[PDB]
Amino acid sequence: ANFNKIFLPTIYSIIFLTGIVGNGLVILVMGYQKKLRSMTDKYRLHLSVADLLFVITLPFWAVDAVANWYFGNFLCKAVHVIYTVNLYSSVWILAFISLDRYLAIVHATNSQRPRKLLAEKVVYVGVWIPALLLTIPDFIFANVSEADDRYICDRFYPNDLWVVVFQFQHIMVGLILPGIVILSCYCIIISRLKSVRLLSGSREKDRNLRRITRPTVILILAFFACWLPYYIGISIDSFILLEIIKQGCEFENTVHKWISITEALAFFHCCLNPILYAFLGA
Amino acid sequence: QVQLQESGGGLVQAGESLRLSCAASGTIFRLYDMGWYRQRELVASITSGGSTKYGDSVKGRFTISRDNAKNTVYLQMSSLKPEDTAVYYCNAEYRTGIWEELLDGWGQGTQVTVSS
Ligand SMILES: c1cc(CN2CCCNCCNCCCNCC2)ccc1CN1CCCNCCNCCCNCC1
Ligand SMILES: CC(C)CCC[C@@H](C)[C@H]1CC[C@H]2[C@@H]3CC=C4C[C@@H](O)CC[C@]4(C)[C@H]3CC[C@]12C
Repeated sequence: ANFNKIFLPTIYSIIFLTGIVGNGLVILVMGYQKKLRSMTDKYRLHLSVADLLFVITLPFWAVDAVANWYFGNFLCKAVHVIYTVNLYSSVWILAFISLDRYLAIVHATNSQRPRKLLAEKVVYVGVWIPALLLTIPDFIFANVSEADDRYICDRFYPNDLWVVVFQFQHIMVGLILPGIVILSCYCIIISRLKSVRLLSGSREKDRNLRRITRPTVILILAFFACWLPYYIGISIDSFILLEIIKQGCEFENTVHKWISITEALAFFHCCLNPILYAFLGA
Repeated sequence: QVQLQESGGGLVQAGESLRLSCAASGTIFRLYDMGWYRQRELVASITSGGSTKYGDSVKGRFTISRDNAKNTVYLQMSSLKPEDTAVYYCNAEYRTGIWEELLDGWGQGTQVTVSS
């Protein structure tokens, strides 16, 4: 396992440096230098905060993958809580961006009130509070074992049924619910774009709408393209748990390697907003 | 970009029938409005939905048409008058992409002369 032992820390450190640099730059610029333009920038600020939290918690995972875990049960619980909060916050702030764009484009006459309220007093309730509440199993279950040699910092459910239940609800919520909301919103938006001669009532409003809309499409596509293979891997694993999939013992180790490598590569979602700012900031 | 041309002009006797043409080809994502002008005197313009907006001086006089397959617009002329001897400019509104703004266009021009 030398290949994995050398591969994991390098990726966890590259992502860590890039996340610190990009997310710190974005947060400083849009929090103190006042470069915020519209509601999409507020949503991207919230995304940057969540990604900064996860990037801060990454080095502990790097050290854990290198040799061992010398940090403690409290730090194990903290890193698990931070990871879950970041995941559920980002995957749904994306859906809030999609809803904002749908309201802006489809109903362009009187969207100011349900475009201002939905971001000024509803984003917290819709994103952070369910994200905080979903971390109660992290408090209950996240622990540090004392197996031979190494110390393991993972979640130890009493029985495998809860393992499959938690995997299914994670997949369900964080891939399907924003997935369906984004599908509906962007299908309607794209159907509007290809048909309406002139959105709103002036050419400048039309071009502003298109220019604001496109980066969010690119961001959502990149996010889902990064996160999808990990979900495929854990879906195959869960179907291995339930007595459906059964092949030779080589399949188990192949799936373990696939899921580990793909999670390492899917942690790249934290570096998307700074990259899009770099691409579209000339 | 896109290319638009005009044709159908020449020396024609009064009271004859002809059909002007204006074909657009190239990086076309969608054509929205296509019309003929004569400043900018709106004499005919057919939307993609067929809701034509004829001019006041040609009310009940000119007939317009459009072939979405060939991206062409046809102007059916009939009952020529000496006051109608002018040069017509093909005008069209197009778009080069989903995220691109509305781009206007113009044609080279066609001259129609009435014998006298
Ligand atoms: C998840 C699920 C799995 C699949 N299985 C698990 C048990 C069910 N499967 C039994 C039956 N399946 C037969 C083959 C199973 N092979 C894989 C085991 C493998 C890997 C992961 C992801 N991380 C990997 C650890 C390193 N991540 C660092 C950051 N992590 C932060 C928190 C996430 N911590 C979870 C663990
Ligand atoms: C439902 C779950 C399983 C998957 C969700 C994936 C969604 C969010 C992703 C995956 C593929 C994506 C689409 C891929 C291609 C296009 C065509 C482009 O011109 C506009 C964006 C659009 C329409 C994307 C919108 C977002 C999209 C539908």
